[PDB]
Amino acid sequence: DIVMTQSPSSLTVTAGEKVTMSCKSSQSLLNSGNQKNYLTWYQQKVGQPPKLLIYWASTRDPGVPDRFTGSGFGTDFTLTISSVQAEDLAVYYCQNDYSYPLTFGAGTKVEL
Amino acid sequence: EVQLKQSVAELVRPGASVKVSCTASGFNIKNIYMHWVKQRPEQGLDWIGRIDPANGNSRYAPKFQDKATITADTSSNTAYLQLSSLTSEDTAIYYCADEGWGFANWGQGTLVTVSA
Amino acid sequence: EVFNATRFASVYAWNRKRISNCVADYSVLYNSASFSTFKCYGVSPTKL
Amino acid sequence: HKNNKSWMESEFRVYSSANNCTFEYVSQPFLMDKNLREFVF
Ligand SMILES: *[C@@H]1O[C@H](CO)[C@@H](O)[C@H](O)[C@H]1NC(C)=O
Repeated sequence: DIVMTQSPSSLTVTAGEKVTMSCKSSQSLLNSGNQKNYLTWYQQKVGQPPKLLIYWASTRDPGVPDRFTGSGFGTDFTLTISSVQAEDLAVYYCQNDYSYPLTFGAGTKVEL
Repeated sequence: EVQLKQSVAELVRPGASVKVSCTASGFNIKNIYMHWVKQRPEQGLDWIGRIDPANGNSRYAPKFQDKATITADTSSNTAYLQLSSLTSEDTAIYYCADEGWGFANWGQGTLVTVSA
Repeated sequence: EVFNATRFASVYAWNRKRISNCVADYSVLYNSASFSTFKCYGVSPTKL
Repeated sequence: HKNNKSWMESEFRVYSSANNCTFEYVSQPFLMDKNLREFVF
């Protein structure tokens, strides 16, 4: 049971403009051996289920891979996007995986 | 590629039991201990629990403990999710998973609707 | 030794090796932190 | 071979083709070292 709080309010941004959203993760998610954090990002539109945007907190999944690189030691995570497009107009979920009891974040809405 | 085609959503009655079957293509369940997840509308998505084909020993979230029991079929490329004491809050979208680093492939979506 | 090879095969001339009659230990792969992309298709990495 | 002073096996002429190879096994020799040798297959 880890309380995951994302950005509460929607961030109205112009097309092709940087966005600054972050969800704070408690319990300092870290694993022995591999230093990659076990927090995976998600991209969910309205109509189809979410898909992995970033896993291991830094790994570009194939398909529309415009950055999404995140720099975090476990206490904080970042999913800044340099330019937002039609496929970027969605809700992003950050979910913990190191702890066996896992819950997803509230969600952040971004629109052009 | 690999797709998860879960059973189409069906109407249910309060106090009854519902079985939801998720089908997979391109592989077999034997190497996949698929997760189950429900998405509450206009609310943060939440995780239901985990199962295994062999030695399932299912573990669920503390909120769904002793309420959502899920079984895994060894063959037929299917796994069954069972629910009980369904209420209005239980009306949510359900998805499948491939227990990767994240839930790689999710179901198309099932609205377990409880009404009269 | 495939992972520790000094000079890997070319991308077009990728080396194909059939391995059997042994025990495959994936625990060392999980322990190693050098790997950046460990995407698995059609099989769970845990159940390897 | 003159250097080895023995009949050293130059090459594998047993088969013309080796397509669809599936299995291979190697172990200590048993046909070498007057003495009867018995085998059941
Ligand atoms: C060889 O590669 C493996 C990756 O599985 C790694 O764990 C190991 O440290 C490597 N060996 C050396 C000597 O670096």
